[PDB]
This record gives sequence, C-alpha cells and structure tokens, in this order.
Amino acid sequence: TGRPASAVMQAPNRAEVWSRSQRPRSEAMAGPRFEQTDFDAQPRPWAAIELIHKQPVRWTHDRIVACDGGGGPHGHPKIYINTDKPEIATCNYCGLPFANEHHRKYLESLPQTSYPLN
Amino acid sequence: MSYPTRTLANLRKIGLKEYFRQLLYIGDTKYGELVGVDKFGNKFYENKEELPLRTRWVDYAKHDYDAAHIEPMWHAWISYQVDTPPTREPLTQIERPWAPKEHVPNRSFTRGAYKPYNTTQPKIQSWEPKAAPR
Amino acid sequence: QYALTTLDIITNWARQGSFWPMTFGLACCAVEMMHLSTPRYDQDRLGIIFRASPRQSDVMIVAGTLTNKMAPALRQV
Amino acid sequence: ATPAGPPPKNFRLPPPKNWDEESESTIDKVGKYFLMTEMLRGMYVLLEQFFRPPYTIYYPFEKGPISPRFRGEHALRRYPSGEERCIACKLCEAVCPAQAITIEAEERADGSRRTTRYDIDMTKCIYCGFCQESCPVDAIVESPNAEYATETREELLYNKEKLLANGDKWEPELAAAIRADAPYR
Amino acid sequence: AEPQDGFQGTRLIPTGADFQSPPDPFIDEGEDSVEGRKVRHYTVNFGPQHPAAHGVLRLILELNGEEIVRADPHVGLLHRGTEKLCEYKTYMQALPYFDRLDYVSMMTNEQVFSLAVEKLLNIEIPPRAKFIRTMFGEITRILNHLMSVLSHAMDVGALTPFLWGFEEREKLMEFYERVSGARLHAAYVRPGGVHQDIPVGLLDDIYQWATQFGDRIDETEEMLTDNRIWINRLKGVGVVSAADALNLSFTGVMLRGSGVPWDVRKSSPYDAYDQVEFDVPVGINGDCYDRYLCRMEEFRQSLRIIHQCLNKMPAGPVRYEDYKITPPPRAAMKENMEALIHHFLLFTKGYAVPPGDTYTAIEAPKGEMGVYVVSDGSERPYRVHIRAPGFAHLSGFDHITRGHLLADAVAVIGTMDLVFGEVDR
Amino acid sequence: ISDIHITRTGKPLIRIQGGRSSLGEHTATVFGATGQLGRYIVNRLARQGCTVIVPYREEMAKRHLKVSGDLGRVIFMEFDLRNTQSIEESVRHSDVVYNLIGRDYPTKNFSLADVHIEGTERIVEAVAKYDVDRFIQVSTYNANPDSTCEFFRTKGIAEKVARHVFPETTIVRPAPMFGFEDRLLLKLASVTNLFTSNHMREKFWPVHVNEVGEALERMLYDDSTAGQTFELYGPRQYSMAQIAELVDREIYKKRRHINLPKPILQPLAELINRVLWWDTGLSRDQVEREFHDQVIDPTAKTFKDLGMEPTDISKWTYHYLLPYRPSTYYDLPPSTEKEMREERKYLHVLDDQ
Amino acid sequence: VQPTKFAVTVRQSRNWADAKQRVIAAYRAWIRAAPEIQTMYSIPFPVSHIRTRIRQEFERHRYVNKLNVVDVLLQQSNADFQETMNFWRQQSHVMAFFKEEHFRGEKRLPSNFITGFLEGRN
Ligand SMILES: NC(=O)C1=CN([C@@H]2O[C@H](COP(=O)(O)OP(=O)(O)OC[C@H]3O[C@@H](n4cnc5c(N)ncnc54)[C@H](OP(=O)(O)O)[C@@H]3O)[C@@H](O)[C@H]2O)C=CC1
Ligand code: SF4
Ligand code: SF4
Ligand SMILES: [Zn+2]
Repeated sequence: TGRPASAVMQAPNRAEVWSRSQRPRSEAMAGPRFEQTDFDAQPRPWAAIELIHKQPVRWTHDRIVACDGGGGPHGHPKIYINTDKPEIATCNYCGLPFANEHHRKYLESLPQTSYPLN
Repeated sequence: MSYPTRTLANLRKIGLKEYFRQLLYIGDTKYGELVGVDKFGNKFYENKEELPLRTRWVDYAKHDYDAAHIEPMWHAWISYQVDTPPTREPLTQIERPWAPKEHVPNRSFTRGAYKPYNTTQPKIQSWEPKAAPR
Repeated sequence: QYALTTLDIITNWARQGSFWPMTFGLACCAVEMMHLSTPRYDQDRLGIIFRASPRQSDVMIVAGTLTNKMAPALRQV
Repeated sequence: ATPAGPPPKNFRLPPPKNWDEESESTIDKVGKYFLMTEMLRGMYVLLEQFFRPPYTIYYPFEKGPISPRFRGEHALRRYPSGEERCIACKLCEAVCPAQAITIEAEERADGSRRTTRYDIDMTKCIYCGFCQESCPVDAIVESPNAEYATETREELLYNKEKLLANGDKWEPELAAAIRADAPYR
Repeated sequence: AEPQDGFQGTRLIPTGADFQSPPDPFIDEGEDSVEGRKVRHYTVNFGPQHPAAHGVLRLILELNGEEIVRADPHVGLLHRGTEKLCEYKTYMQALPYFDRLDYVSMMTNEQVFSLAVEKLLNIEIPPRAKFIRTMFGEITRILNHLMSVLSHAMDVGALTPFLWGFEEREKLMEFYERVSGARLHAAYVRPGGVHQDIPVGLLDDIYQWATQFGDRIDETEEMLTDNRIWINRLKGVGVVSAADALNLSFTGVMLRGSGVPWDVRKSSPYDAYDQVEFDVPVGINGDCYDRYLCRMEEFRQSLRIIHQCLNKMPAGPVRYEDYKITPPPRAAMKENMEALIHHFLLFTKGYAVPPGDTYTAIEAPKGEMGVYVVSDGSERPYRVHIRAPGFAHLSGFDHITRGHLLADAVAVIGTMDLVFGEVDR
Repeated sequence: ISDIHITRTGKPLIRIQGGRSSLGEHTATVFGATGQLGRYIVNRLARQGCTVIVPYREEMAKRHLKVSGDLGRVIFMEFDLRNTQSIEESVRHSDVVYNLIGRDYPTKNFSLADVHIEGTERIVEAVAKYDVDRFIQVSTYNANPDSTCEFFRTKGIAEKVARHVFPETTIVRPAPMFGFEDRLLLKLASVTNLFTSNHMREKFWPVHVNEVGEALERMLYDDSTAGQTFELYGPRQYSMAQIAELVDREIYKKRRHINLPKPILQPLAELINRVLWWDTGLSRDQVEREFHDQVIDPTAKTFKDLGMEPTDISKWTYHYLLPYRPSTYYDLPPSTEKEMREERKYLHVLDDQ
Repeated sequence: VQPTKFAVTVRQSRNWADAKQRVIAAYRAWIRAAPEIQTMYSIPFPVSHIRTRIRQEFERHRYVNKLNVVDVLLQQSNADFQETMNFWRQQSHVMAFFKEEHFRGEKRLPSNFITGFLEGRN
C-alpha cells in the first residue's frame, strides 16, 4: 500500500530491519487500512542502532570502566565494563563504546570497526 | 470579564484594529509583553498584573487555532509547569538530529492520522510445499 | 456553489455556537465533565449547555464505565 | 448510642420552649416574615459577588496549572546519543494494573537487548504512572500532554513507532519534568 | 453431616420466625362500604435514563397519589467486578482500584486499604506520612462535602453555591496534582505511607488557601442556613430515629444527625487524628436539616485540622524504611545491588503479606468505610471486600421514605452522600 | 462450511470461525452499503471477523456501520462514482466486491443510466483490473435491457456490461424487500396519502431484506454461485393493495389513495422530482414502474439453490408495525361485564389528597 | 409479596411431598404467565413455543433426587419469575433465553463426528 520512501524505508536513517522478528515497514503498512493515507505524516523515528554506532570510542587506560549513562541519577544503573579483550567493549545499557589503549594499534589495524575509533 | 478601566487602558496600548482582532479570537482585551515565538508561529505573552492563571497566554499563528499547535517546551511554560520560558531554557538547546524538524500537531480527522500496525513477524511459518519429482 | 457554502457556514456556525450535550455521567469521568461548567472553564461562555433529556440534546458524552446491565439504557437514550 | 459510663454532662436537652416563652419580640418576628429579611440578605451576597473578579480563564488561549508530576500521554525516550533507553526488562508490562502494555524482544543485530514490540493500549491505560515508576532507565514516561483526542479508537493503539516519535517530539519537556521531580523519586 | 443430610431433608434449620416472642400485652402500647374499597397504586421507574438526582440510579417507586408506598432501588449499573479483579493483582496493583470507588474521596479511599494492608504487614509508618495522610484526609473530606452539599443544594434549585464552591474544588485539586500527577485518581496513599514527598512549596500554598476558606464556608451559609425555602425543603424530611439508624447500618452523618455521638476518628484513631484537635457535629432531630448543619460544621473542623497538620508536620521519610515493602529511591536503585533487586521484585512479584485477615474501618467523608482483606501469605490478596457507607445508606431508602411525599425523595437522596461507584463497586 | 476456503484465484483462507474477534479472512468491498440493504451484508461479514471496505459519500450517513465489526474491521473510504481513483483504491485489496449502488429516481447529477450503467461499468472494470475473486452485482427484479422502463432497462445493460467485463459476475435480482427501514411496509404504514395511478394493482412477491442480506453472504461461501443469476422473491404473490390491507389491519388506520390518472400524474411526478431535493417516493419512471408487473425469470437460481426458504410478508407486518399501533387508554375496546364489576372494588379518586 | 410484587421468602421444603407441590406450583405460574410474557416483551414466537421452553427447563431437573438441591432450583425459579413478571428484564435478556436467536443458529454443536471434524471442532 506504499510507494513513497516513508512507506518502504524502515527508518529515515536505515532502510533495513535491525531484528529478525521485526516486520518490514513495506509489509506492515500494507493492506486496506493504509489506502487513503499520508505516509510522511506517519510516525517514523530514527533507528537507534544507526545512531549509537556514530559514537566514537571512549579510550581509557584503566581495565575497568564505570558507565551510568552520564545523567547521574537521570541515566541507568551503574555497571562496570571490562576492556581486557582486544575489541571495543560496549555498555549493555546505553551502548556506549569503550576500549583500552593497549589495543589501539590492533584496533587501528582492523579493516572496519563497529565504532568509528575517532 | 474585563471592567471599563482595564479595557479602556488596553485599547489605548493596542489600538482599535488590534482590539477588534483580539475580540475575534480570544474574546477579551489583553495586553502584555512578548515572551517569545514558537516554531509554528504562535506568540506568547506575559503580564503579572492579570488575574491568577491569566498571566500567560498565546496568540495562535493560525485562524483555525487548535491547542495542539503549541510547541512542546512552550506547552510547559503556558501551563505553568515551568517558569523559565524556552527562550532561556538550556534543555531546548541540546542538538538531537533525530528530533522532528517541523512541528507535529494532532493529525486526527485528517489523512495524516496515525495508523497502528503489528511491528513483529508472524509467530509461525508454514511449510513451503516442494513436490518431489517422480 | 458559493451560496450553498454560505448556508453550510451558517448552519454549521449554529451547530457549534449552541453545543448542547446530554451528559450520561456514569462515573468519575462525570466529575471532570462537571468541572467544565464551573467558573474556571465556564463552558456556558462558549455556548455549551448541559441538557437532562436526549430530546433536547445534540451530543452524547459517555463519561463513565458502561456495564452490561446499563447498556440497554444507553442504547435507548 | 452514648458511650458506656455515666451520661455525658448536659447530654439531655432541656425541655422544648413554648411559643409564649420565645425570647424574640413580635415586631421583629412579624417583620422578618413579611419582609423576608434573610432572603434579602442572601440576594445582597450575590451583588457582592457580581462586582468581584470572575475565576474564568479563556481556554485554549490560557491554560490551567500542571505540575512536573502530571501524568498524560506516554512516550519512549532516548539517551543523548540517540540510543533507545528501553532494554526490554518487562518491568512496566508486569506492574501495569490494567495490562495495557505488550512487549516482545530479542537480541538486536548488534546483540543489544531491545524491544521489537512496545504497544500501549491507551483505551486500557488508567494513567497511574506505575510503568514510569518501575522503569530503571527512565525509558517510559508520561508526557504533560493531554490534548490528543482522536477520531477513531484505532488511533489510540500506540505501537513502538508512535511512542518513540512522541519521545522525540516531547523530550525537552520530558527532561525538564524529570529534572524537577527526580530528587523526590 | 451436611450437605448429604439435606439430600433427604432432615432437621430444617431455625429461622428468625421461630424466635418471634409475643409482646407483653400489659405494657404493649402498640355491604358496599367504601372503607373496604382497594386503592390501585401506580409504579413509576425513575432513572437512569430519565434524569435523577445523580448517578446510575434506577429507582422504582410504588406511589399512592403523591405518597411513597414502596421504594425499590435497583443498583449494579456501575458494578464493575472490582472485588474479583483485586484477586488477580498485587497489593500495589490493587491500590488504584480504590481511587475509583468513592470517586470524589480518592485519598481516604486509598487510605483505608493502606491501613488494612499495613496492619497485616505489621509495620508502623513514619510520622511524616501519618501527618500527610491526615492532612490530605481532611482536604479530601472538604472536596467531598463541597461536591455533596452543593450538588444536593443544586438538586433542590439552589444554582449559585455549587458554582462558588467548585472553584474551591479547583484550588484543592491543584494540591492533589502537585503531590501526584492527577486531578482525581492520585494513587498517592499506599501501604507504607505515601508515594513521594510533597514539593517544597506546598505547605505555604495550602496555608494561603486556608486563610480564605472560612469566608467561602460563610458565604455558602449565607444562602442556605437561614433561608426559609431551604429550611422548608429540609426540616422534618428524611427523619430516622437514633435506634433505627444503628439497626439500618447507618454511619457518619446519617448516624450523627440522629443524635448519636460517634466518629471513627475519635473511637478508633488512625494516622495522626489522635494528635489533632477537632469537634464532632451531632444533630438532634435526625432530619435533612440537621445533617446539612453537621456537614457545614464539618467544613470548619476539617479546616481546623488542616491548620494543625501544617504546623505539626514533622521531618523525615514519607515511606516506611524497608525496601522489602516500599520501593527504594530511584538514586538508590541505580546505585547499589540490594536496592536494585528490591526494586525489581516489588514491581514484578510484589511484597508478600503475612497470612490472616482483618476488618479495618475509617471515618470516610460519607461515613464508615471499611475493607475486609484475607491474605494467603502470597503477593496477591485472597479476598478483598469493600464496605461502602453508601451501600448501607441506600438500603435504608425504603425505611426512611415509606409513607412520605414523592416531593421529598430528592431531599433524602441528596442527604445520603451517594456515589454509585461506592454502592456497586 | 470449514476452516479452509480457497478463493477463485486460489488463495487459501485458514479461518477461525467465531464472533467479533475471530478471523473470517475475507476482505470485502460493499458499494452502496449506506442504504437499506447494505447494513445486512456489512453486518454479516464484519461480525464474522471479516474486513469490510465501505466507500461512502456522506460521513454522518455511514456512522452506524462501524458498530458491526471489531477494531480495524470496518474501513471507510471517501468515494465518488465518477472518481475512478476512489473506486479502485477501495477494491484492489478485496477478494469479493458487492455492487449495491442503485437509485429509483433520476437526479440533477445522475441519470438512471449514469448511476446504474456507467456506475457498474467503472466498478466492474476496477474488479477485473485487480483480479477480484467474486464480483456480486445486485440488480432489480424485472431487470431487462429491452424494457421501456428506464429503471428496468438501465438495470439490464449494467448486467450485460458486468458479465462482459467480468464473466464470473453473480447477478442477484431481488423483488421489492420489506423489513426494518424498508420502503414497502413503512411507506404504506406512514404516509397519509399516496399518489398511485394504478389503484395499487401492481403485483410482486415481496421478500425480507434480512433474507436477501443472508443470501448475499451465502454466495461468498460457495464458489458455485459465480457466473450465476439469482431471482430472489418471497413465497406468495401480493399486490400493493393486498399488502396495504395487511398494513391497515395492523395499525387500525384507513389507507387513502388519490389515484390521479396516468397522463396527468406522470408529468406532475416529473416536476416534483426536479424541484424537491429528496426522495419523494414519486417520479416519472416510478409512475411508469407501477403499471409493470414483476415477472419472474424461470431460468434463474432461487433461494432453493442457496438452501433458504423465504417467509411471507404477512408474517412480518405485526412485528415491524407494532410500534405504530396506538396504545392510548382512550382506544381500548369497551369493558366486559367482568371488568365493570371489578371496578366497584376500588376507589377511583383520592379524596384525602 | 411484602417487599416487592412477586417476592417469595426463602424457606426450605419440609419433605418431598412439600417440594413437589412447590415445583408444580412453580410450573403452573410459569406456563400461565406465558401469554403475558409474549406481549410484555413483544416476543416473536407463539405462546406454544414459549410454553415448550418452560417444560424443557423443568425437565432438565426432573431427575433430581436431593431435597436441598430442589430448594436451590425453586429459589432460582422464583427469582427468575419475579424479574420477568416485574418488567426488570429487558427484551434482550428474555430473547437471549430462546436459543434460536443467535446468528450461528441453535444447533451450536456438531451433529456427529465428521461434521465437526470437517469444519474444525464445530
Ligand atoms: N429496495 C428494493 O426493494 C429494491 C432494490 N433494488 C436494488 O437493490 C440494491 C440495494 O437496494 P437498497 O439498499 O434498498 O437501496 P437504497 O436506495 O436504500 O441504497 C442505494 C445505495 O446506492 C448508493 N448510491 C445511489 N446513487 C449513487 C451515486 N450516484 N453514487 C454513489 N452511490 C450512490 C446510495 O448511497 P447514498 O446513501 O450516499 O445515496 C445507497 O447506499 C440497489 O442496487 C437497488 O437498485 C432493486 C429492486 C428492489
Ligand atoms: S520501558 Fe523501561 S520498564 Fe518497560 S521494558 Fe523498557 S526498560 Fe523495562
Ligand atoms: S500509566 Fe498505569 S495503566 Fe497506563 S501503561 Fe503505565 S502502568 Fe499501565
Ligand atoms: Zn551506559
């Protein structure tokens, strides 16, 4: 029921679904109920998965890093992240990337990373 | 309920054209200082010598004025939920590239009305029949 | 065409200007509904007059929980 | 009727007084009757109110007061980075007194714990704030908005798209309301 | 050996009829002749479609000309199955169901359920919570009496006091919205205390309203108390004697109007009512006029209590300090392991309440409100039964109205503080 | 009759049979559902959990249809019969399309040919473009393209157009239907005077509108009704006079017809239709229609084929006209001697009041 | 009687002879009222069809051999009778009692195994 890009794109900043059980917008907004409708007027929030991966890697020398979202009481419960593996460590609440400085040369060697590194 | 001295004074401060226009939408003779303008073009005013809860008011940009036309942060200000107008509100300055750029009014009774739908895939998948050849 | 819109505007202005609800005040929503006739909001200033019988009324406001035992009465009015 | 023990002092009323024993003169008694003195006094009260300022505000040009705690239209919020705050804990779905929330979740493509379905039936919701109280990440909140009456009932079945769009539009109010009341939460 | 003993019907069980004693006759004070002609009564349905005094009320009356023969109220038009739903909820989840029973007296409704659950929890709530709940109790009593007295006045023709007093309702509804985020259904009083503390500028704003409320009461009394039309509409109407009021299950003003000095706040003190001073208005003629005067004086004693609560408000927490019952502060929940677990469990499982049962009653604005809760030891109540004063009062409508004029029925419907969310539940 | 329906084009419909919340699987468009008969087909589909597309012209007219179905089941579409985009936006998702669009009088905007012939032709062409499975076209009794009567004639060509564009068209020929909100029983029972230029001598076999609506539903379920034609009529023949006898027999009022002669009434009927803005029940082609007599085609499927047995109109007059019989105390028949004697057991005035 | 029109005080039956009289008394009142019931709720059925339903309702409980259970059924019958003869029931309530007026029919269960199986458990 949708020709325009608002009716096909999963989000303005991402064409594709980001979970296996996610219904593609093209099939979700199809059928009789979407016939005489403005599609740009429909709610289409930006995909959070694309936005969090623009966040640069917060480098640290310490092995363990605390993350609470940065709002103090306005964030998430404080958790502690281990950066000892040679990879980008990510907060399981807010998705923020963290990496140890010991792994900077190997991470810079990597062809493509999950996070910009800069 | 304006009273003579109030209405006569506001008339002098605003002029008869403005007076009659104000009488065409709000039905009162109000005058105050311009606090600011929102994204949709609504103008917001304050006067602390008015009656309680009448010290803040909006002049709507659109003839068919609707209460949902008010920009979010201004909605808090006019409803006395905050005292700092959005013109001085730091939380209005955080850059959110995902934030809606044009104002979002209520879209009911139009063809932009929100249509709900299932956001998930079917729970069960049937076999795709493959007749084996003889 | 313009004439028929003028009558359209005129007849619609009358429907908006005298908006007479028949408040079926079933429960606690009727308390908020009753606060629309009070001085702070004064629905009468806009032309809204609450009416007791459906015969005199243009709008039904169902303000409350509709039980099965009460539904036949609501359909009747 | 009376509590146990001796009768309360002077509980028994004195005997009724006859017409003869009334301590009020005839002229006053006849005057109030024929002149309706207490009705005139009540009318005079109305004139006093007639010259007092009315309490009416001109809605929608003016609005009544609401607090940072005010419970209105639901919204889903983000972090400053734009990542969803919601991690599919299901605390709001479990506490909901009206069973208005339905949630489904799996690992996202990046392996993050996120929702795939987040619906709120606004025709089941009793606007109590329990979800907002139960959320450990401030993901579900009630906005101050109350002016969203709809033409059809289907427009009040909010899915995740509708709720995340609401959070994007209302975020500066949502942060201001959280900013003012978080010390008390 | 029941019920197989009833399979063949042996040993009928004794009824009240089998214990009727003949009165002592010594001291017992109690042809085509037209006197034998019967009189046909006409049975008129009043409500809910045809306008009535207020609410979902189908009142079926048998009339003899202008006089009431039989009064038969049909209720259940607002029966929503609240008592059954509470068995599928946690104690937290059942609390908002109490806002919606007497839905102009929300905080005292949730007060009675909190006190009953606190009793089975075996916890003493902090002193500041006690004073906040007593303070909001009398604010809610004024809100109720403003609705009850004035809408009762509006039913008999007195339009103006209803307009004046509902601006007072608007001012006190702001206090409800400042503490919770709701005009009506605050869900504010919970077992353990109150949801959150009051904002730091509320007490002074309540105080400012308190300095002017006496004048509002007085101006209401200027239109009604001495008015001869008001008196002639209320005096000698809806009389019930002190003895029958007790036997009919009448509580509150419906009981005190008949001369019985009885207030649950005095007889069985709860929250901070033992720490405050107030008087109990009591009538002597048991009629609509006495009950109107008791309610007007209750306005002044409520304001008198609120002023004492403003000055006696102590410092400290507003929620019992055990995170196994009350939710931890959000900063604690995001900071330490123990608090986060207790937050998770209270909002998914709920707190477990020790097994047992209790009947807990308070002096609600409409009379004795009680709740009977049975706990099975789990996080869901086994049984929640609500005792609504309006249920007992409306059950007495036939007793107080039989033999009287149809033109007095609106007076006694209004003299009973009748909200049908209370009656039907 | 089962949890599986396979449509003309093969779609398997796994259906959960039940009530409002159940899964009927069919998507239907019903053109002209805002009239007398459209409420019984829309109601039957929606309450089985089928999706019903309702194209409408006046918003306030279609408001009652939404109550039939669960949320999301009754869908409204703004449409004009001369807006092709609107017709085929209402049809491209449907597996069955009902055409109930008809009008007994011409209007300033629509001739009988414009609403029937051109009306069907745009709809039927939309049906074939999107390969709708079943296109049920509703028509009239006496539908014949060689008739002088434009009503019958324009119902004739539209049959031929529909069957040409879409050979599997199912044609339904109902006789004049009675029932709630009908124009047979209430028209006789309500209007003070009728201008009938034939002494109510036209005969026909009235059929309940409920049974026609039920029949329309039964054709959806059996694929054997495609390419067929259905004359749908009641058991016994009546005439407008004999039915008026029943009406008068039930409401205790005497019918009065002016009965102006045909050469004078017919031009007047034209004038009234061109100056009054509503259905006056009177027009030129309607005066001509009253001389015609319903002739039932013998080579057309009946209710038999659908497993139905129409009821006689005299079984329904009392039910449908009961609220129109006066019930004032002034109108009861005289009291029996049994009644006269019992009155003397009561006082009939309150002397103390 | 005294409380409202058709109010019957709740009493146990003394013996099986007592119970049988009440059951016959209850049936007699029911089938006698059938003409009034038709015109009072405008039922679209003849009094014959209504009176058959009365007998079947009494025949579902013909085989009861327990006195206490009879007292329960008698109390239910009086309560239903009162709320019918008083116009407390609405046409929707009485019409729902006639199983023919459900749009899925009265034979709401499969006739045999194979009809229910072919349709999918009925
Ligand atoms: N009723 C009877 O006894 C008989 C009826 N028929 C046929 O049965 C079918 C249904 O009958 P019934 O329901 O009683 O008829 P109604 O007159 O009650 O309804 C006819 C429908 O056609 C629609 N319609 C008419 N003209 C137009 C137009 N120009 N453009 C768009 N829509 C239009 C109407 O919509 P709107 O409400 O907006 O005008 C309405 O929904 C029709 O095809 C009719 O001709 C034939 C024989 C007998
Ligand atoms: S909104 Fe909050 S409480 Fe609900 S699932 Fe998301 S994170 Fe958990
Ligand atoms: S506000 Fe209350 S009822 Fe509504 S979704 Fe949140 S928890 Fe559920
Ligand atoms: Zn984090």
